Amino acid sequence: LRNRLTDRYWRVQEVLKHAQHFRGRKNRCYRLAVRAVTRAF
Amino acid sequence: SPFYRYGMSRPGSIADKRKNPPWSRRRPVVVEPISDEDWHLFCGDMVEILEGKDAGKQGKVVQVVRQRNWVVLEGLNTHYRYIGRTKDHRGTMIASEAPLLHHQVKLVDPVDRKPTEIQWRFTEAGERVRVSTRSGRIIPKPEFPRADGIVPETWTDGPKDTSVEDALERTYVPRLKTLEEDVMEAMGIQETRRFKKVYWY
Amino acid sequence: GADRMSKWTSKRGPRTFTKSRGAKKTGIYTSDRKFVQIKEMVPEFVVPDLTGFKLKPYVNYRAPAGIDTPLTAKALFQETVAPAIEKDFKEGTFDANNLEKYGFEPTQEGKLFQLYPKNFPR
Amino acid sequence: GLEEFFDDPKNWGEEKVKSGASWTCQQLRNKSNEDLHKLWYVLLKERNMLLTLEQEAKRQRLPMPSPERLEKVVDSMDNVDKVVQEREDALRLLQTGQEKPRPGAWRRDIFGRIVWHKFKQWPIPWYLNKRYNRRRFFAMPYVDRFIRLRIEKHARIEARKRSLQKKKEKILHAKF
Amino acid sequence: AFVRLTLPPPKVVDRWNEKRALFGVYDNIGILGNFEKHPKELIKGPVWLRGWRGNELQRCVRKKKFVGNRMFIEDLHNLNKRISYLYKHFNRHGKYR
Amino acid sequence: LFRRQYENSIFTGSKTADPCCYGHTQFHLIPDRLKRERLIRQNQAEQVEAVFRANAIASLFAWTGAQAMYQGFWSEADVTRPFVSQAV
Amino acid sequence: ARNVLYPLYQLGGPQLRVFRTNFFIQLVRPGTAQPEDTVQFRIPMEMTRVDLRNYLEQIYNVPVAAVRTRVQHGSNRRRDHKNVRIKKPDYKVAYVQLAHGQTFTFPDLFPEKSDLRCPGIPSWFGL
Amino acid sequence: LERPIHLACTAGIFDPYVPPEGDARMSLTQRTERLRKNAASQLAIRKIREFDANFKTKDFPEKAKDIFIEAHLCLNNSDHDRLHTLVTEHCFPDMVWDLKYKTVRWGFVESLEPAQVVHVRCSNMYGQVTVRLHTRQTLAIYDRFGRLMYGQEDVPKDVLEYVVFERHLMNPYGSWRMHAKIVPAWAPPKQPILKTLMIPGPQLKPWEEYE
RNA sequence: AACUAAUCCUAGCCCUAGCCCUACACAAAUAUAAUUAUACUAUUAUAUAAAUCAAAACAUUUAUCCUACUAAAAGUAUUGGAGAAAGAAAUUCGUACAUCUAGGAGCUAUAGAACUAGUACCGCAAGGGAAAGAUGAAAGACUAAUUAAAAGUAAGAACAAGCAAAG
RNA sequence: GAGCUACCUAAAAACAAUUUUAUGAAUCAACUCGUCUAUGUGGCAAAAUAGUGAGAAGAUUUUUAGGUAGAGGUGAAAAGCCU
RNA sequence: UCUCCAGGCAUACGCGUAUAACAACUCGGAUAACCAUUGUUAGUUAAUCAGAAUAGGCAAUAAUCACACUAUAAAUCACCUAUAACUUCUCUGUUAACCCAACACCGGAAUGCCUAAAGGAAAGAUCCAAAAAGAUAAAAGGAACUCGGCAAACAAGAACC
Ligand SMILES: [Mg+2]
Ligand SMILES: [Mg+2]
Ligand SMILES: [Mg+2]
Ligand SMILES: [Mg+2]
Ligand SMILES: [Mg+2]
Ligand SMILES: [Mg+2]
Ligand SMILES: [Mg+2]
Ligand SMILES: [Mg+2]
Ligand SMILES: [Mg+2]
Ligand SMILES: [Mg+2]
Ligand SMILES: [Mg+2]
Ligand SMILES: [Mg+2]
Ligand SMILES: [Mg+2]
Ligand SMILES: [Mg+2]
Ligand SMILES: [Mg+2]
Ligand SMILES: [Mg+2]
Ligand SMILES: [Mg+2]
Ligand SMILES: [Mg+2]
Ligand SMILES: [Mg+2]
Ligand SMILES: [Mg+2]
Ligand SMILES: [Mg+2]
Ligand SMILES: [Mg+2]
Ligand SMILES: [Mg+2]
Ligand SMILES: [Mg+2]
Ligand SMILES: [Mg+2]
Ligand SMILES: [Mg+2]
Ligand SMILES: [Mg+2]
Ligand SMILES: [Mg+2]
Ligand SMILES: [Mg+2]
Ligand SMILES: [Mg+2]
Repeated sequence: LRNRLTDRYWRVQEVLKHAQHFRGRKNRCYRLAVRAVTRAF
Repeated sequence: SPFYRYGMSRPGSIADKRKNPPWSRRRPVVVEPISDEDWHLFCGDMVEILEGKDAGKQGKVVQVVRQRNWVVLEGLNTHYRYIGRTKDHRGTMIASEAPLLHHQVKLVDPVDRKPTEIQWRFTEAGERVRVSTRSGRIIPKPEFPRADGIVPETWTDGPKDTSVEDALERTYVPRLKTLEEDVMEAMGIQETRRFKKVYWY
Repeated sequence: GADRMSKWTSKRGPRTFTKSRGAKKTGIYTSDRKFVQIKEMVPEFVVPDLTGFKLKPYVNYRAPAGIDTPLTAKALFQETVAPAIEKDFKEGTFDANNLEKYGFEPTQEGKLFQLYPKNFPR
Repeated sequence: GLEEFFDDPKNWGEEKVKSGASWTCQQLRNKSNEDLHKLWYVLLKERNMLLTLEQEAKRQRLPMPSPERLEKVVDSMDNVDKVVQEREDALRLLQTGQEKPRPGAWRRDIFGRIVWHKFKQWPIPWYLNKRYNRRRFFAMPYVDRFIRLRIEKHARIEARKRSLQKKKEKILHAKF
Repeated sequence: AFVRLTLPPPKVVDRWNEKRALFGVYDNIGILGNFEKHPKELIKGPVWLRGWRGNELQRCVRKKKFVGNRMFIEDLHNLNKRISYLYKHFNRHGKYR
Repeated sequence: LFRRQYENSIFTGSKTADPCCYGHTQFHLIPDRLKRERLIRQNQAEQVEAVFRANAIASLFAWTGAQAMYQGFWSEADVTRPFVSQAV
Repeated sequence: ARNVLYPLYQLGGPQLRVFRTNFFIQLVRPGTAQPEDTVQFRIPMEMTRVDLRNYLEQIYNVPVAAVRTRVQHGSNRRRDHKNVRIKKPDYKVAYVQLAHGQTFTFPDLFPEKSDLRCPGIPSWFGL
Repeated sequence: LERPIHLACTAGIFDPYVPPEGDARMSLTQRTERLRKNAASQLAIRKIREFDANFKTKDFPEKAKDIFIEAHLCLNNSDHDRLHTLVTEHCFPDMVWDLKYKTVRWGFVESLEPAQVVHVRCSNMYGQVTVRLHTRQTLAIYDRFGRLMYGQEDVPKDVLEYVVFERHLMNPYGSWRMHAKIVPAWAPPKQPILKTLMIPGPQLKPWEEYE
């Protein structure tokens, strides 16, 4: 694994920060959160 | 075993078995290699602590763990602990020594109490002796009590222990005869039969 | 479903399967299904008389151990054979043919105890 | 008698028993063959008593008193065995010139390896023994490919070991 | 994702060690030395790629050509299989015909 | 002494139908394995007499007990007549 | 003697003499109840019952009347941290019946022979 | 143990000096008593002089008093590192063991009467000096939660205690450290804990009956 | 005001360079149902690699596989259902770092060897084949800490109406 | 790879009672098989259970060891069986 | 002690300490108790039970209670002549609730003796629902059921393509 992405933490927080006021797993599960955030925008 | 770590507790003791189980895989300790010739610190040597909590304090070596390049001084570099603790009682507070690496101490010149660096050199008889780098002098090997607790001078033998004279008596007479032949002649056994031919292969 | 790693011993297998546990044979099974023990094949323990013997299991801690010098063929030869040959050479009564006089053994055959091939146990 | 399988009755129940040093090889070398023969049995009786005592402690779930005595006795018996072995080995060399008491040979097994073969005693010569002849001391041509594979397998192991030493030296010098 | 909870040890680099300080010296051995030696002769590496470059199929064939007769059985079998795979890839597969 | 499970038998030397249902004398030959000279070498000198006694007690109890059971006497119906036999 | 070659015997051969003995035995307390004459021994797997008779009579000067032996299988069930079976060694048990009416009983080794009204405050304080 | 365990202090007092009933008064006499027991104690002083050569009973009370004040003041800060130097390993657990998770405010008010050496002893070799101290002190201990459980925030109470100091004469780095306190039987009882206690009675199983 | 967890750095590995090797490292046991101290009963590789696959099928044919110095001559001469493809030599050049055991714009526990191990386990057998570890100078200082931090829960069930949000 | 299964070779074993023209006969156990139904359907079971049924001195059943191997073997042919 | 159930004990093959005691109460038993689990210590004892010299010559006549008989498928070293040897007990198996089925599997598993003298327990506690499964009983009727008397029956008989 010569080159592994090291910043994925902040890429994930980009989406989840917009989803924290949703209800359900939409607000914390990235695969679901990303779809919800795109509809909100 | 490669993953064994040498500690203050003697190898093979109950304490060591608890510390070094077969499944332990702790990170190796890195020790600067020192040849048997290179090492110059021995139990009973007075040494001075160059640095640390007790920097500048002279002490006497009492244990040497060569696998960690450790020298332990009695009553120095000492922290505090409770010995003999049980559920009912706290135990007794004691001061416990910690190991000091070789480079953190220096040997002490006997006549003048100072941390003199030493060099290994032979003598007239040929015996290897430590000599001080400055103020060239013979620092004799100190005498330390035997680890097992046996003092040879005070030792008085009981039954089943050979006396000195008996052990050192010479009875061997060199001859071209095996122990088997010697015993038969001594014990008077007579055997005139001989083994038949056997083929080795 | 069999165990491949455990040792094959006589406890395992059918009754027909039998094998020894390493004991030396002491006799012969003749015809008619008869065991005949041989007295010579049975080891005999040569035990000395220990009366008056001064050596005991342990030694004084004050007894000095000596410098280790394992015995060599040369060391044995000098102690035993050299003085005789040296004395005979000065007297001149020495010849190659009579090395047996000083203790040489031309062959091991006919000896009860043969050094090679060894024919006695420890 | 059977009393010799146990310690002195006074010593029974004592937490420790005082014992001297074990026999060293050089001290034994001074002794004669006859004396070593007697000394062997003296140690043997002591060894049996300690082995007897060791087992009884396990049954009673107690510590064995002065367990170092057992190691000392075993060390003494090895030295007696060594000294007797040395004397026999020297005498064999002088009279026969052979370095081993047992005949043997260097042979190639069916797997393509070189192994020292220890000879056995038989009552008949080798060419008349049908069990012996069934044993094969040669390898057929299908083994050469395996012979090379072992050499290459071994060469990889040696290469890794040498590399790892060089890596470990880097850590030492970097650390110191 | 999970992240380190501590800073790793700082990296210490000596920029003036002998290897870094003298890097490049004698790269003009030819033009400044009357062309007795070509600079490629200063390259240290595998025997089959000193002063040479090529694609992976070329490198595999070149290694076999140079040291194929001194290779271990496992290695040579793997190298030969790699050649046949690369041969089929470069000569039959791809977007551009 | 070792155990096995097989047919239980009570036999006097002949079946119950035989008129001669009582015993007079038994003759036993000690096996060579148990003879005097071997026993002395094995160091069990005191067993020379013991070998004879064990053979008598076992053999004669078996015979007389089998005779008694031929007459209908068993553990719960003990013998009314003493049953006698002798052996050399 | 164990771990050694014995000279092969053929008709007319000498007697086999072992001058130094390699067999080591230990007297063990019977697990079960045994007759007074019987004594238990744990012996090397290569020792025969004939060997034990000569061993005891000659080395220890004890008269023996009969010897029986059995080979006890050692457990192979326990496993180590790597799940590798641990083998307990197989051994041989010998039962020796003493002679001359002598009796033996295994000897008894190892014979033997703050204040509740101010709690939580150190008493050291004298105030 | 391959290495002998090292002890720089010995638990207990070699000879427990018995204070004289009524000694707590006039806050000579006891000065004479050490002179009177010179055979038992002056010999100990003579031995202490050999290894020390600067041991003078006249000046020890001032130094001995100084150690006592400083040692207790470590309790307020909870500077165990300092306190180890001031007190012996025997004294340390007694002072500090039950003060864990507690805060103690201790101050020393003016001493009522001059401190005096009263009894010394010697045993490789240890020398113990008993000193008599009469002083007014303040103490207040608190909970985890800051609630007061013992003592009065600030009032001075006169205390008479006998404190034993000790030194390891052989060691070059030995020093005089507070070792123990001898309590007289005639001493009045100490102040009680503020709270109230329940002392449970015997617990009985159904089989048993109360007696 | 936290559970489940998370963080870690070295065990070793990879590729080269250099270099033939000569290690073949107690006693005893083993080719008998291996590891069973002795006779019974004799002991011994293989004739050409094939196919898959490519030729958009397939049927002659299909580089490496099936090795004999680099670079050039040259993808040339030649060979080929003259299709797919295959493919020289003559002849020129080359003293290779040399010295001693070195090097890494290689991996860092799902990586790098399958490997802590050809073990555990699975298979009658040939064979297949894992997983994981982390205190400190000292444990002869009671085993270390560090982190609103994953999903999942708890602290704290819910309250007409609806892709669950947006204004 | 024939410790399952197919067939074979060698050495062995089991078959009560009741009738009979005296037997690949009859009735019916042990034993072998598996007709029909219900249950079960991640089951007790990767084919069983519970009943009901077929044969049961024979081309019977069963045990131990050996044999035949995939371009093959075996097959009272179901293209069935060969872990 | 009581109530009830009715394949048990040996050997072979296989298994390999699951045997027994103590101590533990993490893991294992699909839950407890208790241990089949963990640790330690012990164990299975044999001359009768079981396993493990050579060269020649030579044979018509089953078994079945072997007699009478009948049968057909045609069916088990010895003895003799010579030679050689001229007193021996070592070695190995022996425990168990156990083996093959991934399991403490309603399955598979050979022989001898016996059929309860041996070996065992269908219900953790409570409740008395529906549906589902199994057993018994049925007023009047008696195949009107159903593709079909499938299944069940106080029946288990007859006959034909
Ligand atoms: Mg094609
Ligand atoms: Mg097609
Ligand atoms: Mg095709
Ligand atoms: Mg073709
Ligand atoms: Mg890995
Ligand atoms: Mg892996
Ligand atoms: Mg969360
Ligand atoms: Mg709404
Ligand atoms: Mg078969
Ligand atoms: Mg019948
Ligand atoms: Mg019929
Ligand atoms: Mg029928
Ligand atoms: Mg019919
Ligand atoms: Mg058929
Ligand atoms: Mg058909
Ligand atoms: Mg068809
Ligand atoms: Mg219990
Ligand atoms: Mg459970
Ligand atoms: Mg049990
Ligand atoms: Mg258990
Ligand atoms: Mg036996
Ligand atoms: Mg049994
Ligand atoms: Mg199953
Ligand atoms: Mg019963
Ligand atoms: Mg119920
Ligand atoms: Mg009904
Ligand atoms: Mg009705
Ligand atoms: Mg109808
Ligand atoms: Mg209708
Ligand atoms: Mg019906």
